[PDB]
Amino acid sequence: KPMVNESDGVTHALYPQEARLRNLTYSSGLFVDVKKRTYEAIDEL
Amino acid sequence: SGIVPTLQNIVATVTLGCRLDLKTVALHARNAEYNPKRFAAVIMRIREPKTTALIFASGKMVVTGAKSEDDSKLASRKYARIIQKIGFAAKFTDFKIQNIVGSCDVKFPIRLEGLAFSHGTFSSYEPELFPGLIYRMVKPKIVLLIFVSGKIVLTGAKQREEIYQAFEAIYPVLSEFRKM
Amino acid sequence: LTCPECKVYPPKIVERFSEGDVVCALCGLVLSDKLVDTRSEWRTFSNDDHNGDDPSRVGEASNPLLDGNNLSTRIGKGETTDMRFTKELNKAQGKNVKDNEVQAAFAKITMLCDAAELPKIVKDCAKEAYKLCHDEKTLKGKSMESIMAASILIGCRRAEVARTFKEIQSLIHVKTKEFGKTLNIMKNIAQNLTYIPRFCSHLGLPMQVTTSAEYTAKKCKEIKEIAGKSPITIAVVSIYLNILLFQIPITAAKVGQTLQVTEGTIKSGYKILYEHRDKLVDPQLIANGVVSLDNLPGV
RNA sequence: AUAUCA
Ligand SMILES: [Mg+2]
Ligand SMILES: [Zn+2]
Repeated sequence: KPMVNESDGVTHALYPQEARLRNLTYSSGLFVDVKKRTYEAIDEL
Repeated sequence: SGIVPTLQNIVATVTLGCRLDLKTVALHARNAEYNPKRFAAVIMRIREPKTTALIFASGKMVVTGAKSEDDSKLASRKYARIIQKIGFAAKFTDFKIQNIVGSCDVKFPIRLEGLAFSHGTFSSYEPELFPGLIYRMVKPKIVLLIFVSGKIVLTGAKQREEIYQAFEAIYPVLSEFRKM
Repeated sequence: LTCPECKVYPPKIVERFSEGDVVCALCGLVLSDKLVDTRSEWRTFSNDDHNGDDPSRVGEASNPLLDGNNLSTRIGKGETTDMRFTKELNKAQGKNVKDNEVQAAFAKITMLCDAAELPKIVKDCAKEAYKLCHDEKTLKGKSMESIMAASILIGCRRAEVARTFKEIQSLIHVKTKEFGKTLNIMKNIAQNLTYIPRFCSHLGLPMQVTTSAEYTAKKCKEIKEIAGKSPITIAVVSIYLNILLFQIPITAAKVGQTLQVTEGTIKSGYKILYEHRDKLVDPQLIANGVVSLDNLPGV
């Protein structure tokens, strides 16, 4: 859901009215599952 | 007042004047350590005065651990005699004290943040990095570590009077920033 | 300007912008007639015109404080352009180009602030701290990834953006004692309340808990109950006291995890403060569930 | 730069 990252670290919900008054952006966070695999061969498998 | 700082450690240098074979030195000394791979010096020790010497191949030697200037020169002459006894053409020369450390207790807590703000150009205080305030005195040029407890450390002195001078100079300041 | 007719030391003069005149308020003599609109004149340098249609837009704004005075355009694609001449004239700019490239260490600071969630005012202080100390003989040969890691805490310590040194140890990199000495040779050229918002948020506590912890921690310091413990520990301990006092509790393990402190250490501060728990709490704190001052763990 | 006015 839409959130805001204030100057003092704290993140909290953000309603449309607070956005319009404090000139913020009514945006929410995008999160993606990332995986990092590793493989190796000697001088095909 | 009434408090006078106690000397805690004296560091000195001595030139033996001749090259040394460290394996030989380490082998013949009664209380020696020598691991070339870790540090390039024989770490020799004597019981009286209780000290530690760092002996190099160049013949230079660092003597540390003494609590008095007398003890420093005494222990230094002793280390030199050991080298002679082992067989090298060593000579006791250039004895010079390079660093003197002192400490005392003022018996009251100190407001380090206030002191750091007031004496900002000489002070350095980052309690999360190290709990004591580092005070860099101009005259004499001595470094003091000041703690909330009232314990004080003075270092960087070449002569005993400088330790005494610095404390005399700092005492009024410590008093101004007391807690009780 | 001063009126040639009157001459009184505080020269009372008005800028009648609307009539485009500069008048002496006393005698009324006009002291200047040519007068220019600075707002609209500044609109010609910093506009909204990115397309290129505005005939008024004729210049560009620069930053003489940060990049000195390096005026330089860039060869790029236009409407009628062959992709050949762009390459040649750009391959020709390569032979004319070291320190004019160390400005890409600003791109290292900008990408670090944005990875640390830092404001636009902090980057510009970190970039000015880095420009005035990266070529110093007083820094000589310090770890080059730990002198820009130290100039970010220098920029944060003026812009009032709470960032512990262990918070920048997580970013990059930092060798602790290495970027701690470098943070002092440049300096020659946090508190309990700082962490409380973030730690509490991660903790998932209410505003009520945060405020009380914040009040206790300050009082703890004011009281000087914790002689020299690190502020982070104090804060984590205070959070423990307040939270335990309220309904939604958090354990030492959970508080320590968020604060990045160890339970044993939180225990250490906590027990020191506990004795004066009464003095510590906000006055209109409402202990709930079953946790009154008497009942607090005391651990 | 968009919107708009006769
Ligand atoms: Mg008409
Ligand atoms: Zn006039």
